[PDB]
Amino acid sequence: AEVTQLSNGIVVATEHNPSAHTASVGVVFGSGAANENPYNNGVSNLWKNIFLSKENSAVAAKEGLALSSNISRDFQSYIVSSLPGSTDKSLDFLNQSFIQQKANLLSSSNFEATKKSVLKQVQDFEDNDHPNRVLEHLHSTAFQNTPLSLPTRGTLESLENLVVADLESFANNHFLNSNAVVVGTGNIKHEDLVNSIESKNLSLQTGTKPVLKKKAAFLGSEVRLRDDTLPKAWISLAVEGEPVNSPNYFVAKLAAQIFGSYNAFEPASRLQGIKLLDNIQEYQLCDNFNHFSLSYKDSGLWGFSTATRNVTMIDDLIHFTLKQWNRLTISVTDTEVERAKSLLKLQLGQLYESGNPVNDANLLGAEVLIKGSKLSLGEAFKKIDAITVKDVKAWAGKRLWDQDIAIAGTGQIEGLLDYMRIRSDMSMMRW
Amino acid sequence: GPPSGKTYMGWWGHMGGPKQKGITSYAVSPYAQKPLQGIFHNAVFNSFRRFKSQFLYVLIPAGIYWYWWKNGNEYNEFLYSKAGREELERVNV
Ligand SMILES: CCCCCCCCCCCO[C@@H]1O[C@H](CO)[C@@H](O[C@H]2O[C@H](CO)[C@@H](O)[C@H](O)[C@H]2O)[C@H](O)[C@H]1O
Repeated sequence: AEVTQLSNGIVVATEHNPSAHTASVGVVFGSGAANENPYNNGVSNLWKNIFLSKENSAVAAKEGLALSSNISRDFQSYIVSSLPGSTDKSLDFLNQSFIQQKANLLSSSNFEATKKSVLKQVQDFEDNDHPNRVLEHLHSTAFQNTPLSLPTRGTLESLENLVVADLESFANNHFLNSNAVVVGTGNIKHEDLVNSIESKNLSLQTGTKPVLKKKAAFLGSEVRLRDDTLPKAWISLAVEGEPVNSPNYFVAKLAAQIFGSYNAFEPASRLQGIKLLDNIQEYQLCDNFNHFSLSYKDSGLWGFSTATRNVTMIDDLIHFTLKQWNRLTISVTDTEVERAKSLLKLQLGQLYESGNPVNDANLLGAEVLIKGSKLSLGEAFKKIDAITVKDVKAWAGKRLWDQDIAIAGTGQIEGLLDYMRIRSDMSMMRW
Repeated sequence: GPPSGKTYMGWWGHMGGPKQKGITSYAVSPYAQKPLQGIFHNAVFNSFRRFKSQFLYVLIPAGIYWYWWKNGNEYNEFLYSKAGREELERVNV
C-alpha cells in the first residue's frame, strides 16, 4: 500500500496491486546503452534478444510464462510474467537464466541467429522509422562523444563486429548484484517474493562494482540527414534539459505540457488550449508535433519533434514554435500554467497507474536504482500544484532564453534554415 | 497571382537542384567554439593561397606592362632632352 523496499544482499522491491490478475517478476540493472562504448554499442540490445530467443521463450511458455525485456539509456530490464499463483515458477526461470545457464543461450547457432535477427531489426529502424531515428540522432549530436550519445539499439557497424565474448564481458561487468534490483509488480506480496528469493543461496560475483566513466555533456550542434526521396521532413530540436532528481524535474515537464502534442488529423487535437495552434493551422504548417522533457541520470533534453509535408514553410513552423517558447520566459499566463498542471497530472497518472505489470516493473526498478526509492503520485501531484508562473519563468530564463540548441532532421529538410537563424529565435529583441 | 516564367533557381523547399540523398552534414554552435583565439599563426601557413597559386597569373602580365611602360617612358625622356633632339625631329616629323 506504499511500495516496500527490503535488502538482505539483493535489493528486492515490490508494488502490490489487488486489482491485477497477473504478476511480473524480473531484474532491472542500472546499466544501459549509456554504459557502452562506440565499439560494443548494441551489446545490451543483443542480450535482450537472446533472452527473448525462441529456445528461452519456449521453456518459459511451457511453464505458462511470458518474457519481456527493455533496453534503455540508463537501465536494462528482464521480466517474466505469469498468473499470481505461478509467481515462484518465474523466479526459477529468472534464477536459471542468470545463474545456471550461460553456454546454453550463448551457443554458436543461437548467438549467430539472434545477431542476424537484430541486424535486420536495426537496419529496418534506420531505413524506415523516421521520427524515432531522428530522435535518436538528436541524442547523438546533443551529447556527441559522451555516453548519452549512443543509440539504444546499437549501430550496424558495431553490431556486425560483436562476438559472444563481447556479450560475456558486458555481463561480467554489469550484470552484478550491486548494480541490480529484483522487482515484483501486479498481484504479489513482498514476503512471498523475498522468502522465495531468500530460499536459494550463492552470490555469483559478490561485492563486484560496475565500471565507471566520464559524464554526459550537452553540445549546441546539429546533424542533417537530408533525403529528398522521402515524403516529409522530420525534425527534432531541443535544449539541455533536466536530469532525473533535478529540482526542476516537474517544472520542465509542465513547461513541455504547455505546448504539448498535436495531430492535425484529429478533430479534438485541433481544439486544444495551445496558443501555438492559432499560428500553425492557417497554412497547416505540420501534420503533428510533440513536446518532451526527457530526463536521464546525468542530463536531459527539452524540446519537440515534428513531421510535415509543408516543405516550403518549415521556417515558419520552427519560428512560431520557438517564438512560443520565448513566452515561457516573459509572458506565460496563469491559465496556461493551470491547464498544464491538470494535463501533467493526467499524463503521470496514465504512466504510473497503467494497467500493466511489466510497465510498473520497469518504472519501479529504474527509480529504485537511481534514488533508492520510488516517488508516489501523491507527492508528485503536490509538487506540480505548487509550481507558479514565476517558477516557469525562472526555469525558462535559465534553460531556454538565448541558449544553445541541438537539431536533427531527415527527409525534405532543404527548407530548414541554417543553425544560427534557428538559434537566434531562442530570444526576442528588447529595449 | 499571374503565371510567371521558369528560371534556374527556386526558393526554400524547392531550390531547383537535384534530389539529395546519402549526404549527412554536422555543425557545432559558434557559442561552443573557441572565441577566434587563433587568427594569426594558425592561419599563416594557409595564407598566401591567392599568392603562391595565383601570383604568376597576375605578376607576369603586370611585369610585361610595367616594363613596357618604363621602356617607353625612358625613351620619351631621352627624346625631349638635349641629346635626343636629332632623333625627336626624325621620329616626330
Ligand atoms: C543606420 C545606423 C544606426 C546604427 C544603430 C545601431 C543599432 C544597435 C542595436 C543594438 C542592440 O539591439 C539589441 O541587440 C541585442 C542582440 O545583439 C538584443 O538581444 C537579444 O538577443 C540577444 C542574443 O540572442 C539576447 O542575449 C538578448 O537577451 C536578447 O534581448 C537586444 O534585445 C537588442 O536591443
